[PDB]
Amino acid sequence: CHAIRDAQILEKQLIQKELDAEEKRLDQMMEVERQK
Amino acid sequence: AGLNVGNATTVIFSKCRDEMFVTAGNGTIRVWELDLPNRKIWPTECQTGQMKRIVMSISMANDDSFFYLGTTTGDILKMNPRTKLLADTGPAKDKFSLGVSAICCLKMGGLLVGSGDGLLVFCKSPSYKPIKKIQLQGGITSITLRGEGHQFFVGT
Amino acid sequence: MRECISVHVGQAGVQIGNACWELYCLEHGIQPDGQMPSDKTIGGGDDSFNTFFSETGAGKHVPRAVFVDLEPTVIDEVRTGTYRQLFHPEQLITGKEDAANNYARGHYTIGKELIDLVLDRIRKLADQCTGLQGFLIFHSFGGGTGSGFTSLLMERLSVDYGKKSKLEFSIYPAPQVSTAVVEPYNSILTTHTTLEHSDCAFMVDNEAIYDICRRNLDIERPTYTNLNRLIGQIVSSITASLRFDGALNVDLTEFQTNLVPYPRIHFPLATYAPVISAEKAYHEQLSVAEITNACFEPANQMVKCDPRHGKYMACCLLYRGDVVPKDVNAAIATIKTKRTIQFVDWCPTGFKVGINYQPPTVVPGGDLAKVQRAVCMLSNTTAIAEAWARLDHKFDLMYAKRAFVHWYVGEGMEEGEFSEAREDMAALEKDYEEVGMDSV
Amino acid sequence: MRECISVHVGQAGVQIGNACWELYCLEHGIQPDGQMPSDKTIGGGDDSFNTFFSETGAGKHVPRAVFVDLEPTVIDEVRTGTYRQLFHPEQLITGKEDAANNYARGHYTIGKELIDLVLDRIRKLADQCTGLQGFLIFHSFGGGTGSGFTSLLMERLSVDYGKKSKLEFSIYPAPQVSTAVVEPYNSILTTHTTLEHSDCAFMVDNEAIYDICRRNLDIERPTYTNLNRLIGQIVSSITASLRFDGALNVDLTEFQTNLVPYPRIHFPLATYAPVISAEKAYHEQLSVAEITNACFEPANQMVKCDPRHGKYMACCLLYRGDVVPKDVNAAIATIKTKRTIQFVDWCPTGFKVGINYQPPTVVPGGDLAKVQRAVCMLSNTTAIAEAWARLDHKFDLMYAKRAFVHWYVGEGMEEGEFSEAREDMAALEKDYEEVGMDSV
Amino acid sequence: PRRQDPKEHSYYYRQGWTGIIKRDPGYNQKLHRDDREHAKSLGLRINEEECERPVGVLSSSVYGRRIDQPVEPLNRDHGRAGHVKADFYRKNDITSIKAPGFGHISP
Ligand SMILES: Nc1nc2c(ncn2[C@@H]2O[C@H](COP(=O)(O)OP(=O)(O)OP(=O)(O)O)[C@@H](O)[C@H]2O)c(=O)[nH]1
Ligand SMILES: Nc1nc2c(ncn2[C@@H]2O[C@H](COP(=O)(O)OP(=O)(O)OP(=O)(O)O)[C@@H](O)[C@H]2O)c(=O)[nH]1
Ligand SMILES: [Mg+2]
Ligand SMILES: [Mg+2]
Repeated sequence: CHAIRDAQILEKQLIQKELDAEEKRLDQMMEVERQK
Repeated sequence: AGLNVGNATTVIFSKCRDEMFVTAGNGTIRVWELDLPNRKIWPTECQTGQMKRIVMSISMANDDSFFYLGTTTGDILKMNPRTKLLADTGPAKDKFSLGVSAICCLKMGGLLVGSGDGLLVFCKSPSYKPIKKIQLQGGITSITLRGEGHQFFVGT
Repeated sequence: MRECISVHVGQAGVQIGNACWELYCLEHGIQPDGQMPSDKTIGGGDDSFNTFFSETGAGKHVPRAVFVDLEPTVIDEVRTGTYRQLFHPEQLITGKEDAANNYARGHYTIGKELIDLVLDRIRKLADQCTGLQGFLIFHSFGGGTGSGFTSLLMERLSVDYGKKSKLEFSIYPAPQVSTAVVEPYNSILTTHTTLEHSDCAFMVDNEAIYDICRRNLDIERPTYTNLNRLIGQIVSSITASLRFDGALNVDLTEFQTNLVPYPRIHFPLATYAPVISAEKAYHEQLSVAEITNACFEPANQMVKCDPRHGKYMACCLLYRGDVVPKDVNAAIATIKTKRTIQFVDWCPTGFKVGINYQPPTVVPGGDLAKVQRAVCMLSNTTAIAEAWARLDHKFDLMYAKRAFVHWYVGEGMEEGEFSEAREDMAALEKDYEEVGMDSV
Repeated sequence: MRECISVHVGQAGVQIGNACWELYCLEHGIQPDGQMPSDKTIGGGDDSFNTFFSETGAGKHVPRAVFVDLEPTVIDEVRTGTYRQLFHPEQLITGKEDAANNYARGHYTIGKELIDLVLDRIRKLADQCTGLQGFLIFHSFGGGTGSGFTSLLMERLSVDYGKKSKLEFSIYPAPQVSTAVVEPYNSILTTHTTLEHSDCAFMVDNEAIYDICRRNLDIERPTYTNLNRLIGQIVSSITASLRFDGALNVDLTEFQTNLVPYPRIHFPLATYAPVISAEKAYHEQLSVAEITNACFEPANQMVKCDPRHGKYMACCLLYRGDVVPKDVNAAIATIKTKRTIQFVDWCPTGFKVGINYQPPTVVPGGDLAKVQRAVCMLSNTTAIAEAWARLDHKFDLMYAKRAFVHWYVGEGMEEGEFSEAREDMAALEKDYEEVGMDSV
Repeated sequence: PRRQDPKEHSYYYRQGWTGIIKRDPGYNQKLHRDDREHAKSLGLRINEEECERPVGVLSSSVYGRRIDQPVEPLNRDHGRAGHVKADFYRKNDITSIKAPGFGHISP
């Protein structure tokens, strides 16, 4: 039980990590559109 | 085996590790092919005309040409695994006894064919006619080869 | 030693011929050179090729066919196609001056000038035969060299060859789509040529297969080449017991003593069950229960007829491929329970089966997928009389004010023949509602 | 093991079915290509798929389902999605025009254009089924075809298939939040067919699910995907005993007679107990009592209707995982002795316990932490009558001014049916307040 | 005409089509008409183009992204394997009135 529940956090981390990596670029995107 | 046909009791491999071949006591001559990535096998029933037979022994050539059958009728069936068809039937007349229970294809175009009586026969491909006959006691169940084939040991 | 001769007459018949002979060569292992290589030979001989082909010593198998059409363009395509070294040079009888759509052109002018030539090559082909069991005919029911030209053959084959099963595979004019404006007219004028000088007549429409390859094969916007192959698969299922091996081989006279109830009621239907496409074939089980059920659905009939508007009189189920004979009787028992297939008072059994042991063969570049299990359902129903009646109505309108008659009575005949051909149709209909009445 | 097909109708129903069939194929082992990586020979053949899957021979397992939506956007995304090889193209029936959030063009005008094709395709699945138990129909009460086309299915499946346990998984609209404006109309005009030929109408509103995801599952800003994953685990205990073994195996016909006391009263709730996220899953022990207690609690329910202001009449409690029977019947005993949870006098018995041996499989990327002992409760209480009453107030307000009617009547629907659905709801509300008085 | 600064200048993770820098008469067999070349999304590779992105643009591809990262090895023990239909019913041999024959080694 402790095994893949430990894995489950690491997947939830990876979902939120890349969702943040998604939203950081969209911040960088809407910046560059405004920069022009 | 198919649902229309019966049950299979023999297996053999080939000179490439993807072919696997089964015969039956009910005629399920099927040349399979192995498909590791999808983890499945793919059969192909071999057409032999209207010759439904009962066969109990398999041997193949050393250069993966043709596979050889020994039937209960006393008939050597040679068929192609590359066109899935028959090539040559056995002795026309003077057929064997209680069915051929052991076949061992040599490195040549020949074959040591046994019987249910002990009539070990070395015959060639086109006629399947005896060349040198010696009667063994007991029905021949195993024909091995000592490698090169000069000293073949027959079990009954 | 069970031969059949195919007589492809007219434009469509040769066009069906180029699709059917493509299929026949595959099944029996014949290359377009007419040769069978050693690799695709069952050890020794096979004997399953002589029904449609014939050996000529050197190793050349020639078709047992007669291609005749009164213009060169279609036949010259066969002479200059891939099968130029398959068909014999004399069995491609041509002549010039096409019978531009007119039954009179067939049965008066350009028909008698060529009819002695075609019957000689039929005589030569049927003298090489040992076990000739029928005359397969492929005409068009709309044109001049179709309904018109085959009207000479069947009225001369019947007096010459006498007792032989004359099976017809033809193209009937569709309910709403039609190429020529003379099509309904030239379909009832050939009914004095298919009711008496014939044995059977496999009706096929145009609109039906257009919907078949629209809802099963997903080949919307098709052409004739696709349609003629599916009709070609029908013949290959009917004439399959004569060549291959199986459990119940239904021979051609086996076929007709079980199909044709009354001497004049002989117009059956046709369905091929696995008309599935390629990507949808893997996405199906394709067992015997549903393919037998897929024959009786009113959307897979090869002629635009509702089968639920009539009564199935005689039926026959020619299974092709790996079919165990238990599950057919289970499939028959289901269709005996469903109310929508009402049979008749006078036939308690009403089912013939044929179990072949060869899977269908796919054209290399075709649409029908590798199915290892088929059945061809041929049904004599009372529901084909409305397909008769629909073209009767198209006739009476264009008859009444005499129109497109001067082209037709002009090249040699009498005005009277219209009424007797119409009366023959009316007598053809009168039997069909008569046979489909319950008796007390 | 027996079979059950699942007819998903509506944008909601197929998106619930997107999360359902993702869970379904994971439990058995079918990959998105449609093939199982282990064969039936390897495993001592496990026909657990048969309830929702059907083999074709090449190992191509098949969802026993029919996705239908009359507008082509939410069905083309599953013919282009990752599960595009798994489904069948004929199963994914779609139309051209929208129902446009209108009952009239779901049942009368637009719905008749595809009612033939779906009823043929239900027949294709039903024929190859041998033990077809129930129709698991997924839809939402607050839209178009989910309000429309499903009503035409409910009438047609009862005339065709009769007694075959027409269950119904449904999405009720919420008290306060709503994604439509015309939603009160098409939520009580379709409940005619719900209190007609439908034997167990499972209920979920969207609003309660958001609260579960926030409180228990600890995600703010939830989307519609997490709301559908909860529904998928609801089915997977309802169809767990049909697929996996257990101590007290409970069939789909068992559910009805253990939950419907009277023929009108057939509306259960649904509650999944151990629905917590992984970070607070190391934290709680989660044996058996806290989850038996969990479904019996207000802030774990899946419908915005509190059971405390109402009386229970039937409650089947389905368990999965490592559930030991003594732990149940002690948890049964301790919760039957609580005053706030009231049971009506004509149910002295209490609960229907169902024990299963398969722990719930977690969806990778899903929220729900794995629990080795789970509960899916299907209650039946008088407290659902306030859920019917809140839209009754909302319907009566925007019908007395005759608002948003010219979209309805001008689309093939009579005005009189509106008043008929008005009196029909009064009867059902009068029935629920009637069945819950204590006669003394 | 957007010349599309490379990669990280779109909401779709793509550079875009290079495009065309004669129309052959083709009677092909999959689509309704000739002027709707992408009617049933034949030629549209939207799933494969969504598998190169981290996060897909449609809010329906989230069903089935992490399916190839299994978190749980499936415990395939408590199943419903059919034994009465598979160990009672034989296929076809009629063995009971057949001889033991070739290879009938008994325990
Ligand atoms: N399925 C199918 N139908 C065809 C084909 N060719 C013609 N037809 C149909 O048959 C009908 C009759 O046309 P033809 O085949 O030309 O008949 P015909 O007797 O050869 O006509 P003529 O050559 O002018 O004398 C047409 O209206 C078509 O609908 C074909 O290749 N396949
Ligand atoms: N459970 C669940 N319900 C949903 C979901 N999406 C929408 N709904 C509900 O469904 C209702 C509308 O969806 P549908 O009934 O499917 O609408 P529709 O079938 O597309 O109607 P038309 O576009 O007119 O054909 C909304 O009021 C929501 O409450 C979902 O993803 N899950
Ligand atoms: Mg012509
Ligand atoms: Mg929609």
